[PDB]
Amino acid sequence: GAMNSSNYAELFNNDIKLFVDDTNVYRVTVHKTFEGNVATKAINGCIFTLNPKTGHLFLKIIHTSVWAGQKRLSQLAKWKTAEEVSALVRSLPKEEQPKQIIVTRKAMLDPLEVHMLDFPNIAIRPTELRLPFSAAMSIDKLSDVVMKATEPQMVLFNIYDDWLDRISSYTAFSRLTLLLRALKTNEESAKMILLSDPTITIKSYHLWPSFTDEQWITIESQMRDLILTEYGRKYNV
Amino acid sequence: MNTVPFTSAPIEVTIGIDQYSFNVKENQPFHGIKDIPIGHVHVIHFQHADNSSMRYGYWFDCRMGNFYIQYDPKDGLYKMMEERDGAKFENIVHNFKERQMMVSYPKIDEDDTWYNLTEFVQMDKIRKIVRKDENQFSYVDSSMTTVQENELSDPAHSLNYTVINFKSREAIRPGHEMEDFLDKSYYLNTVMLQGIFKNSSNYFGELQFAFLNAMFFGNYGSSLQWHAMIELICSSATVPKHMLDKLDEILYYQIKTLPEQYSDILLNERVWNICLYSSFQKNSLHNTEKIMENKYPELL
Repeated sequence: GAMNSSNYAELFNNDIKLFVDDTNVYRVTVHKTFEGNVATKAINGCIFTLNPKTGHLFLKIIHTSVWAGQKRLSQLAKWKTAEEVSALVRSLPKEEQPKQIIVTRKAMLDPLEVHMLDFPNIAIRPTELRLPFSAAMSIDKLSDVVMKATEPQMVLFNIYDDWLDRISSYTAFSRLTLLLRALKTNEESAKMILLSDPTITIKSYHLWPSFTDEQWITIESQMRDLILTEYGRKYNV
Repeated sequence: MNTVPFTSAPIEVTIGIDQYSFNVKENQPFHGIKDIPIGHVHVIHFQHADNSSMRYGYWFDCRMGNFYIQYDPKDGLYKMMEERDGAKFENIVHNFKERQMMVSYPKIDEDDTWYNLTEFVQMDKIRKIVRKDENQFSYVDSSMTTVQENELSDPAHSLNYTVINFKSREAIRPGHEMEDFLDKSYYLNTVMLQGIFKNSSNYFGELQFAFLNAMFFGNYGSSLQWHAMIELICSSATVPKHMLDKLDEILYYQIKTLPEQYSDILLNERVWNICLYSSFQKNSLHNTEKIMENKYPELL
């Protein structure tokens, strides 16, 4: 059934599983027309497909051409997501295929179930977790490959950089969800915290800066302070 | 006009014949039901006064043989049996009629209710859903599960309704996932009508049979099948006009006949709200929408 705070360690066991987040698949800017009506302009999007144990990210870039001449785009976006996840699973060797796919939004369940009918032993699950994967496009290298794309493209990343050399996948996931929750709540402030010291750089082959274990503790504290501050404002508490 | 004699009535029981019902007392000199209209299937059904659980009954067509009811004190139910001796049977019926020991099928001349509920229902199709090939009549009760319910346990006691599953490879062509899920026209017209049922009459017959088993026996799997067969049509953008017009008539008479006090358990809120207000066919079922809005506005 649903993935929640109760069954959280299941994310880091040895059963291959993927999170699918469709938030950033269909992205638009809303604008006025010459006649004073409102219209949308699509921009490139992406499917965020993440193995939370290994950090392997399958970033399928959704080029605006896939929307051309289609209707009901927010509906189609869920089916296109499910089509591309199904295609990814079929592309993986049998021993790399997931045993479970956890969708971050309940509206993805029926589309993904129908596209995965050929895989009756892959469980399609919702989650009660409120995961901040919408903020993936606040990671500069991810935003840059999506915006530059001129055609449909899959790009592979490790969203944990080399963290698993020093920390467990439980701790790596907690650091990722904290970073993304900060970027989601106050992007400008989070990015300031991550680049404030110019001596700490991002490796060419990495997404995040090369913090020492002590610097990660300082950063994580700065992100937690950012989130609580913002919260006291949202709710006047 | 045909007759189903009863050997006796040794236990107090409410006896149904189609949409009619009669209370019989323990050892009441009751010897059966006469003046049964020829041309339709019929159902004779039972609910014991001492155990109002297990409604049970028999679907039959008097054109197919001479049937009677006899209580079995070992298995504790009224059983239908066929009398193969025509002259013994005629002699039994004539005697019971002369002694006026039989209730008359109480049909009003103006009243097409039973025809309207069984228009497409044929005994030969019933005998394929309810498999007991040694008898020409079919036993159904409150507890019998469907082949679909069994997949999700005694196969010989099952209701073999056609399996309908909207999230199945049968329902969804590879490459047309969104199209086939949101518009079930290929599943309705190609898989079910052309493929399995052969024509709309057999589809409607099964839908009508499922409804009647739901209503007369409280058979939950039958109710599921009735709603699935409604939803498959209402969820198809492309349905022949004659089928939509016929479905509206079928459902109108079903909703008209349903006991007002059983709407809570016999009507699925999701399916009816979806079918009447959201589906491709939301504007195609005028008669059904009007009787549902006047009889059951709470469900909607």
